[PDB]
Amino acid sequence: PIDDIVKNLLKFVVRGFYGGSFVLVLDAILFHSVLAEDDLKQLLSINKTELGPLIARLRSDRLISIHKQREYPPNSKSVERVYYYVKYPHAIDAIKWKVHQVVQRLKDDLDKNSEPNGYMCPICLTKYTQLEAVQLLNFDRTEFLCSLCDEPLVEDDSGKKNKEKQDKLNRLMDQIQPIIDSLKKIDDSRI
Amino acid sequence: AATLQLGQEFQLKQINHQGEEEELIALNLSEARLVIKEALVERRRAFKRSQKKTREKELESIDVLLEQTTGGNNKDLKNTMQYLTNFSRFRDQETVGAVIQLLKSTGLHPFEVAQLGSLACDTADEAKTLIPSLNNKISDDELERILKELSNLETLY
Amino acid sequence: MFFIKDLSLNITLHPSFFGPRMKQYLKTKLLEEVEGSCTGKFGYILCVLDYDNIDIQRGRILPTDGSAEFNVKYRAVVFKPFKGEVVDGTVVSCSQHGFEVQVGPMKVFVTKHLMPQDLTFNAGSNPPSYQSSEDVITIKSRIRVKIEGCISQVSSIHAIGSIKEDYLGAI
Ligand SMILES: [Zn+2]
Repeated sequence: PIDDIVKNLLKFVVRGFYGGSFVLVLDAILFHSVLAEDDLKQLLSINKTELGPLIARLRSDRLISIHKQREYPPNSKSVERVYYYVKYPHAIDAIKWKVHQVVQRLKDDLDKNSEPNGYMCPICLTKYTQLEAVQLLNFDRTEFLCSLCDEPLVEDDSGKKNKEKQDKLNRLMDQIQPIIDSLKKIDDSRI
Repeated sequence: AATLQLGQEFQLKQINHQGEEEELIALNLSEARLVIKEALVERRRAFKRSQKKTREKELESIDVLLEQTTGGNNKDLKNTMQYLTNFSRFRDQETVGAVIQLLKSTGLHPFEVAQLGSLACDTADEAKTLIPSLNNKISDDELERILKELSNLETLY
Repeated sequence: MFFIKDLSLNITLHPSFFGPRMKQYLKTKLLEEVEGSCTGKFGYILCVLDYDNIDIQRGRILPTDGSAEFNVKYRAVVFKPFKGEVVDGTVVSCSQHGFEVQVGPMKVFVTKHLMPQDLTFNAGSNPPSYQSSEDVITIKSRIRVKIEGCISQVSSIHAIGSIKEDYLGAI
């Protein structure tokens, strides 16, 4: 049902923004509900160092939880397993807001390339504010000269990079398109 | 900024040089020219005293006269006088005095009362677009009330 | 913006002027250097009221230079810009990216990004004016200028005006 879509939900984040092996760690969580780290090390034949941070990416993004599988074997030795638990509802929390902010960020570069803010004297290697500007424009002048070069400036943050960001915005929506409603598909049940 | 955010030198407690608290005093284009020329009257009054032992022309022809009275290098003061005559729209000081008495009745902070006198508008909304200070401090209807009263007094001299 | 202000000044009086008539030169210098001057702290000091009753209390002789130091308190009127404020004005000269509106004693500049898009610049025009969809705004044109930025530099205040908003451009 819905939780199965949550099972498949994290696959979207894992197989898109990460490498191929990252789902191989996630797949093992769905493979065994109590996923022993020592076993998952053997399953993909990756050493202790190579498998370590892979769980952390699933842990940090609220996708997995390495549950401290402390238990007492027959030998009475310090037995510990990083049981990669699947915290399904909390991983939803991580994917939900991460889609939220990135749409804003790509918008930000658009507005910045539509409102020139500063100036620059590329001859004297000096950038100017408009207030800096209004100090060296002469009443006999139409562009604010400099004080080290006594030369006009250039407008800063013009609109030649404006069109760059819209593709990033459009690529953001078209690539996050599979993810947005996949969260809302789960959020219908809120489980 | 223009939202009643003024520095220490422009607080309400303008201590006079006698050392006591007093209200901040601001001037609009309803008193500035009518006080400057008056003060110039005193200036020329002493200037000849100790020496013994429309509105447009009344502005500049007497501006040069007090340029004789003053040090004359203050032609930027003359620019201010010109700016006044072009955009200061009161006369017969009792006129503006009734205006100011009304604005004292308004219970408005002196900055706002100066805002009203300086500006010549038609509606409360025009004021709210120019004076974000004056948007709700009184009924917008009362804003238009006093704007219309000004328009009644809004006679070019 | 205009204000009646009570200002205090410290004036140095060189010894040669130590006549019985020191206050003469004193008030003289006061006027000669206060009326119509710019301060980063009070704005252009327009005119001084009560030329007679000025507190001139007592000199101090600097330990060297023997010049007396006087602390004059006096009451006058100043013109001070403020950000976001609405004023009238008139241009003086032109700029490729805006125009400098002489708001009375001071000149307020409006920049290219500070104007509405329909207000475009014509360099060919004489004087090169700024042409909106409805307004051609020239040197003597009356512009409703809104004070956006102000420079508080001592002796020199610079103001940033803009007509991008409504009720602006021609008054
Ligand atoms: Zn340079």
